[PDB]
Amino acid sequence: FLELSEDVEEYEDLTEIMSNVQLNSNFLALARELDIMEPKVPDDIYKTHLSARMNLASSFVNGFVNAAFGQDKLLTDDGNKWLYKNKDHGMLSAAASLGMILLWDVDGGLTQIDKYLYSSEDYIKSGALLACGIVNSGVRNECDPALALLSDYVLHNSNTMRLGSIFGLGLAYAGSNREDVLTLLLPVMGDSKSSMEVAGVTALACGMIAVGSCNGDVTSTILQTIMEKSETELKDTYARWLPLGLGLNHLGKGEAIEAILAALEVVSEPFRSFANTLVDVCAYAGSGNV
Amino acid sequence: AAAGLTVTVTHSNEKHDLHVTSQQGSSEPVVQDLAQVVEEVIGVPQSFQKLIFKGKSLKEMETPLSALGIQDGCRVMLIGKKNSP
Repeated sequence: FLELSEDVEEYEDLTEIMSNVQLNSNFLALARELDIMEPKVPDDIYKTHLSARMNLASSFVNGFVNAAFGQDKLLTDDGNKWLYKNKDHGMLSAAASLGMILLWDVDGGLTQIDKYLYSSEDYIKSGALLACGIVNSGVRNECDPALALLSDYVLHNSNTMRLGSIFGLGLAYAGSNREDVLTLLLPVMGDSKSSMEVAGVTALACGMIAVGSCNGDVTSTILQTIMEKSETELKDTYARWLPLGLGLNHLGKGEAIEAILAALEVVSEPFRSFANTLVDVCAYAGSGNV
Repeated sequence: AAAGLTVTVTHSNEKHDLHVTSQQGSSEPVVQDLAQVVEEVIGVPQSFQKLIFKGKSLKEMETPLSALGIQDGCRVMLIGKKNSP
């Protein structure tokens, strides 16, 4: 999104078409004109002519097929029954898959996810919030409903609810480079109560928001959080998102990465040798550096 | 002495350019006045209706949105289900 002034002519249309507001309307219109609108069942994709996780995968692929459409009664009419029948950790992903169906559909998606927002299970609530972030992801909005919708959940004490909101804001503000969103999510990055993977997801959201921006305060917060976290618990299985955020923030820039790796040189070898390589390759992507 | 102001309410693919004014003795349109207009037009209760402006959450019923920064050409998002008691 290019942030400019209204002094230019036809500024309302320019910012709308830059915001991809008519993206969804045109995409559905062309899909109808191709007659490619019918919700393709995951079952006849599977060709079943001849289980909780398998049903979850079926829900995910159904959301993938019906993505950006918003026309799927499988998770709309009996969706509550499906998530209730679902087991353990998959209700969050099922709701996020519903948001995948409704992505780029701001008006329709928000109304059809508002009912699931007040759901009982924490996983369903977090999935609904992530569904909202997916819906507002990519497409830009004048009033930006995602920021107001994710108000208590942005720093909510519950790990799953905070995870869904943080990932949703990251997908929404991806490429927005918004100062307000950054100044609201980086303090969430600074939280110590959040788990290691929660901190990684915060870094992922910050990286995808400030991708290719060389956001100095984001990098300083990333490095400070890495330093404050102890190395033994750092290098286990989930700190691999902090270098990813660094690479995104310095994407396509190069040269200056020497300063970042020099600052990161204090880290122990098992994670430093991974992090410096990741940020280097992400920064030098699309260059052909033999 | 009507304090008219133009707001673009959007919800459920449906958009209206409402010229709303303060009615409950206030010098400027407020959350109470906007909620009353929304309830008259649709009927969503103030408990579960969600008005979103510039990504700022509406939680306080007495916060003046005219002071919060609504001007002509501003758009707001309405979230909820149309209830027909």
